[PDB]
Amino acid sequence: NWDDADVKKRWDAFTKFGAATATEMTGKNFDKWLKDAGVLDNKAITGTMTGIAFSKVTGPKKKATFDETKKVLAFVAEDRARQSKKPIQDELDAITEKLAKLE
Repeated sequence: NWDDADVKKRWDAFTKFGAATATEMTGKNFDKWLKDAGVLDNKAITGTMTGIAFSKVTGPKKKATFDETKKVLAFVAEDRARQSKKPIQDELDAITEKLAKLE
């Protein structure tokens, strides 16, 4: 459960410390964070937005850091949010709000 403040804490940490290779999570593990959350299903969602997101944010298969992470989360949220509603922030708040109770 990423708390309101905790979300900022865990995100911010990446920039403050520069946690590239310091508790790094493989692309598989980050992909897990996405698919298990229900945001990036990779089932009905586009391959365009999702694939290019990873290809842009991380590059290799290992991981990245804060900026790259906020990029991809935005791209994934934007995927379906922007099609119907358009504002990406709406679905990000939704994601954050969903996973708040979705453990």
